[PDB]
Order: sequence, then structure tokens, then C-alpha cells
Amino acid sequence: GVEINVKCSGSPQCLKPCKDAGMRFGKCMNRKCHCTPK
Repeated sequence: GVEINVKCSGSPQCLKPCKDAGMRFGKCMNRKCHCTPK
């Protein structure tokens, strides 16, 4: 489960939370975020 509960809208809104997380690539969800670690 590499996802984090974050309020996202569109793909780039989740790109921001993952930016500070130091990871790359991600996705979105009705009320959740998706992050992909190396």
C-alpha cells in the first residue's frame, strides 16, 4: 500500500504531497493519494 491519505484533485495535486515526501511518480483517489517509491 504505497498511498497516503491526502486531499487530492487531479494527478498534479498529489504530485505536490509526494514532492515533499522525496519520492517519484504517483496517482489519485476519491479521497486518497498514491505514491511510488524507488
